[PDB]
Amino acid sequence: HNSSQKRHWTFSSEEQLARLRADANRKFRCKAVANGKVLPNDPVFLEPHEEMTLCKYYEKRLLEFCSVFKPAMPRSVVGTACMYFKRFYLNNSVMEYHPRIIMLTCAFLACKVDEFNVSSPQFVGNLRESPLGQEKALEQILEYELLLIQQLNFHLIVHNPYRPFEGFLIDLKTRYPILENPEILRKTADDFLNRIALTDAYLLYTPSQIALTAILSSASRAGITMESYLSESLMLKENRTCLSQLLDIMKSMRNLVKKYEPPRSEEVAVLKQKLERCHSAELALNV
Amino acid sequence: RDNLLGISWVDSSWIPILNSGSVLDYFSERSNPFYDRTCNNEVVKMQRLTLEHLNQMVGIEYILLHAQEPILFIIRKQQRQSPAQVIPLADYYIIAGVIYQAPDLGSVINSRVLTAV
Amino acid sequence: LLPPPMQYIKEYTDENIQEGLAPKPPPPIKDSYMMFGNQFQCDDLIIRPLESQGIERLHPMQFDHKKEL
Amino acid sequence: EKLDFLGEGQFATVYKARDKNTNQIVAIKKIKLGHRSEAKDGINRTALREIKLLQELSHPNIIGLLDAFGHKSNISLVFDFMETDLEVIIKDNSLVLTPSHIKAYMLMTLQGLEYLHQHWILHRDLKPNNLLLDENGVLKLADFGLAKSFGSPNRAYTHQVVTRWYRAPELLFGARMYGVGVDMWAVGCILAELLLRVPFLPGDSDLDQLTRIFETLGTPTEEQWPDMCSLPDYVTFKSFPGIPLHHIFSAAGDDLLDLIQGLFLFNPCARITATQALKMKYFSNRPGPTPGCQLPRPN
Amino acid sequence: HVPELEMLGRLGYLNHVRAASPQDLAGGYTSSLACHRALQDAFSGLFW
Repeated sequence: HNSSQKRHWTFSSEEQLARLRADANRKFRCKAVANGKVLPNDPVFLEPHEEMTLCKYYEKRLLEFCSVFKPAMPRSVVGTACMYFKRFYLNNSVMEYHPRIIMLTCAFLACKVDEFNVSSPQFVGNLRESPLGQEKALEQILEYELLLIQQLNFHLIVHNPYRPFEGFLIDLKTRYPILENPEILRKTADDFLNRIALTDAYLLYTPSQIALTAILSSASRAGITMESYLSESLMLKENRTCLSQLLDIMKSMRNLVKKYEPPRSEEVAVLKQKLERCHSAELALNV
Repeated sequence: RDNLLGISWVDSSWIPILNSGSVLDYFSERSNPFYDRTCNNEVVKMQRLTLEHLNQMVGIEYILLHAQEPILFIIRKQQRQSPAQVIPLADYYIIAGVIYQAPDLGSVINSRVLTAV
Repeated sequence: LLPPPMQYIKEYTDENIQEGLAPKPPPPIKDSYMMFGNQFQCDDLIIRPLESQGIERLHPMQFDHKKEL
Repeated sequence: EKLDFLGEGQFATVYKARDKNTNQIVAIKKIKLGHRSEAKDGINRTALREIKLLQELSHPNIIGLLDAFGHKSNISLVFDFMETDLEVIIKDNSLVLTPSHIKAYMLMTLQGLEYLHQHWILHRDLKPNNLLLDENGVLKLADFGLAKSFGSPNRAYTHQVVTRWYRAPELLFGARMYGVGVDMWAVGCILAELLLRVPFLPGDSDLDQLTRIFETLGTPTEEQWPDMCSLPDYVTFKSFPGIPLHHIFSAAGDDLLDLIQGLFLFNPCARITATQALKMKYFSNRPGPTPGCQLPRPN
Repeated sequence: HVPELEMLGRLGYLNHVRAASPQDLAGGYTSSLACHRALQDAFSGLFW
């Protein structure tokens, strides 16, 4: 993003993210203990990896909810919403804001920023909830919308890995004739992109490089390699150096994708019961 | 545009409607070889109001110098560096609704000696 | 831009001198529309145009000028 | 620390002061909306766009969302305080008719427009105002509420948007798609006003404004960009004989004459581009653009 | 990097998801604007 902005919000490497999530978990734990509602280290407090697993399963459910939206939705808007949701829990804890409220809100704010100009009946129709309960959730949605931007540091733009894909394919139709009619390449690349989106890839790698790696994985799976295209990018600065960095990033991406798996529902329900009990616990804020 | 000294420009309608107030307008009729769009009187017309603005914005300001009511109306071209600072560029004199450029005391004499000899 | 006092015809003239032989003849009496000066000044017209063209007429066709004046 | 109450705004309220932190002067915005519905739409689209777009667009000729907070229902946006605005300045009775100063204002506006076009985000609504002048006088663009991105994917492009006095001819037709054309024609009308001193084309309502634009530039030629009537909504306008740019603004230096002719060109395709306009030789000429040290200031 | 005018194979291909269309072309937005935005954005970044 030569447009800066996300230049500040591009966390560089796996450990920093791990550390930040861990620290927010500690932060909530401590505020609560200090308030002194409870003695330290009671059963209710959760663990960060468990919180992350619950978040991922619920986020896959949120992606299904985005897909079943009655009005047609651009892939950009879905992506914007997921990114916003991941970045939100890098600053706070699952318990402080229940994941359901956060998911719905990320979605409405996202639609407003991306100019989908959603109709109010269409949004209410998509939700499978009682109008009164949907209105109760909508009241919370308002307050949590402002809360989201506050903890989002007001950095709203999100780079979506699509645009680059269309662009690289046009470069494909022009600079290299070695490969041909790369559309099988197109669908496989989409399959790799959804799997890439579920990972912390959005946060770590550059999105253009993410699209290029999806194209490369599709090519390797089907029978073509782009050494020559990589060679046209070598027709550039860094002389030999660019290629080693590209290969290392591609290998790390492949490793995360192979290791990432959907959390089992049996484990997820245990976690759900625990968190539900947790928010049912006494927080209460201030007078 | 070959020689500004050797050009004369006129217009009959403006001739009967000519007065000390309208001399600048006659020079300003446009399509007049002596005057130019670059002059600030033109900028003032393009904007609004003509008052002490020639002393505020200082630059090319054609101003009437001496006037005889019936015909004689002399105009001077000034270039101002600042208020109370005037630099005279040239003089264009209008006789009988006919505009000429005032000849230099020396260019006229050079041409004159050349023809006689 | 800056047109001069009008010049003499240059379009013709060269033909009229010719060699003193084979000259262009007098142009024919164009009995229609011409453009002297700036006005059309076309032929076939009256002397006092009726006031009916351009204004109301408050006087009947008897028009005994001395009485109506 | 709120220290001044400049006044309310179209969808906002403004106060001028020093914040909880440093003593530096800044303008503070407070969010304004109709929250009566128990089903409010949360924040407004204009607000959402304006905040992120200003934050992203950082340029010596673009204002920027600096600090931003929102502990209460209130959402606070921090923008630097500016001196006034070109619009009221030239609106007032001639205090200082200043020729080359108009050229300097045009240069700052064009540099801001070039940066915004490069960043790939159209300024949907430059209006005569909505342009602000600071104490130094560097003019940076400001209102960003109606802006949107412009890209390859087909999407519902918003329609009938710019203020009627300054309206792009393609938008006046009823066109479903658009390009840098809107912003270029509008800078063009603002220059028109600086030279003419009063607004160029007056439209009480859509049709009258289209008729007046056509009267000012004549009927567009069939060669221009035929399909001008083939866009979705077109009505043959009067068959005006047409007037040269020389007719509407009577005169100035012809280089200015050329920039104008160029921003105006009818085919949206030919409407001159930002880089193209800076590269115009008119900017690199004997008249010098004002540094802004001598830029005119009223009261 | 990428040039503003295409006059290349990309312009010759002139093909997008819907390629280009005539009536809206009055609207301007010749696909040209289109591929330029697309490529520029994609190329943005690639190396943090």
